[PDB]
Amino acid sequence: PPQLHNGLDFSAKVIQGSLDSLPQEVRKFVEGNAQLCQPEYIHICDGSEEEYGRLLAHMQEEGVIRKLKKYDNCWLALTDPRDVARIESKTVIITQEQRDTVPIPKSGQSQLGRWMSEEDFEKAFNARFPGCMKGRTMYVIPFSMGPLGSPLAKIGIELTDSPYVVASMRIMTRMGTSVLEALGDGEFIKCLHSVGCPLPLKKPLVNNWACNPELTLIAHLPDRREIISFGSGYGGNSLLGKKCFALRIASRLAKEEGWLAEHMLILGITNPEGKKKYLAAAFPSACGKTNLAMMNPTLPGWKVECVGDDIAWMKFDAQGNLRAINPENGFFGVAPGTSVKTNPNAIKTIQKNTIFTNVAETSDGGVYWEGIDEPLAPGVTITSWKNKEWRPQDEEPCAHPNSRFCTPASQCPIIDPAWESPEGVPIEGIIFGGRRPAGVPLVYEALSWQHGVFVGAAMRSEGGGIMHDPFAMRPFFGYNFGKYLAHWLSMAHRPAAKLPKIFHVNWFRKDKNGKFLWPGFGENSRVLEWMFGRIEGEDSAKLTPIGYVPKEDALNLKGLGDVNVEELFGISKEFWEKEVEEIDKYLEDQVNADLPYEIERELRALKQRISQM
Ligand SMILES: Nc1nc2c(ncn2[C@@H]2O[C@H](COP(=O)(O)OP(=O)(O)OP(=O)(O)O)[C@@H](O)[C@H]2O)c(=O)[nH]1
Ligand SMILES: O=C(O)C(=O)CS(=O)(=O)O
Ligand SMILES: [Mn+2]
Ligand SMILES: [Mn+2]
Ligand code: NA
Repeated sequence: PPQLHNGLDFSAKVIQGSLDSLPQEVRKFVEGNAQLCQPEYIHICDGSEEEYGRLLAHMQEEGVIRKLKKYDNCWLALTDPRDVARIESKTVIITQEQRDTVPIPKSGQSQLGRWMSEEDFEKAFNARFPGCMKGRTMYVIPFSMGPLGSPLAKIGIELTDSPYVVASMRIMTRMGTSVLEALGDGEFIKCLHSVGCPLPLKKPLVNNWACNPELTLIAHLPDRREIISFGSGYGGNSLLGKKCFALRIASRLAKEEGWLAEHMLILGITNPEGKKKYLAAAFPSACGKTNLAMMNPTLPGWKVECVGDDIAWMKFDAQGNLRAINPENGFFGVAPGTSVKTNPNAIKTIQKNTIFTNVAETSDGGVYWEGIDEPLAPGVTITSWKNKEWRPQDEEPCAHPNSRFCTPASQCPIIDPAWESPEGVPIEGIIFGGRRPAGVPLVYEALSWQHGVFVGAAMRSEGGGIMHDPFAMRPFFGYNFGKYLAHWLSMAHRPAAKLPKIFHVNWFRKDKNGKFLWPGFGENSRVLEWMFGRIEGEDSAKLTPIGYVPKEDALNLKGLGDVNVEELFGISKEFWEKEVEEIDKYLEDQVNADLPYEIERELRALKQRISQM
């Protein structure tokens, strides 16, 4: 016998599946962490519908989720108000050298990542994980990021003590036995998560939502291929496939292996002639990726189909096409502001088999939030996400501003037919953008690849003041941002690369009274039409210091005669002088010695073009 007692064999505690079925290295990961965390039960997830039903029943019976009786198999979770978002301040990457993770900021305060030494992390880990799952179930989630068996896909194993995480990972990833079978004895990303509330509880449970805010820590150890997250049950902190794996770990793998992992939606757009192109777009959180990805275009004869709304993995193929896959299996979308007006296709997707977090509940068992733009019958009342009765005049919102739906992608009425194609879809344009209330026009086109990478690098967006969010990746870089820029720039030297056209948009320009100048949403189809024609080489552009913009009369504005074209499309020398001044200060402070020469040159070129105004 291979042990003197019972070794580290946790077979007696298995209530779903079999440890003997697991690949050897998967079993080692499970049993080592069972020894450390001391769960009462081990559940090896199979991904089946039967399992899912029982899981939802268990949570319902425990009071963790409530059934939304108005819809088909939809559910509501309300969280502790201390645990409502992905939390940057508690998110770290561990490497031997700090500079490999983040450039060293001249000011002593980096905006581009948060490094922790190996030594500090081991102390943090030992103060958190030993015994952390006592009295709970450790679920073993075998999951694939990307279509099962795609050459671009990567497998992880997430251990969690949260059945909410299991349910949500079933929606947001491909998970279950088929993944273990595809994995065999291959490599996998090791993902460990605990809510950090072992039984018996040391502190009061709030809203039946286990979390440990004081000890919350979301850590990434790329040199060990591990993600280790403690204390939050929410979104990007707990669903470890999404941001932690498919952006932070994957972006570093991508840099080493020649591909890209990005905070980008992917859509397919077809014109009235039946010609189709795929585009990717990087906008920061809260800047409308999900609305664009699922757009219902207002222009007649156009169609938009959704490949993904949040994450893109992209790699040049043998023919030079930049191919993109969506590594996710669902949409984890912001609920407030979602309406028939702003996202009709989301409304259709989320009425069955969807989990809602921190939205309001109507007395007939439906969902509600700010911006839903659907009146309720007189007499129908609303319970806020704080589990209190609520009325529209109340000071606070009925839904948390970061409340979410979690919905299967296959349910989207406009899901693209190649959304699971293993080879990915060929990207012909990349769009950058965010919230700029002044100075930045509706749409411009970069002059070259290098200018385009600079445009991504210089991105800024209003969220508690205008802040830099390069490539929409500020919270997500897996490694030094200067080296990420060098990696993007290097794509130009790939022989026979078919480099996408790069554009920058601004849906959010305001006039002097604070009013949006552009109606947006489905009307953004008019901007996509312009991009499409530009990729086709149409002579529809005017050169400006910032890049190309639409010629007068180039955009279809039929139906929008009240648009202030002068102000929306205006470029001010003084605004742009200040903009280059600010970008210079930011790059010098935050990137400094790690800034590639080509980014410095593009900054100088932009400065020089502005000088000629
Ligand atoms: N004015 C205007 N607002 C828009 C447009 N598109 C989206 N929005 C606003 O963008 C917000 C919704 O975007 P989110 O779903 O939070 O953004 P996201 O990029 O999907 O964010 P994550 O899922 O967190 O990555 C709401 O405030 C919308 O009103 C548009 O065309 N015009
Ligand atoms: O913050 C984002 O960009 C999100 O998509 C939500 S979360 O997955 O980070 O929670
Ligand atoms: Mn989104
Ligand atoms: Mn996102
Ligand atoms: Na709750």
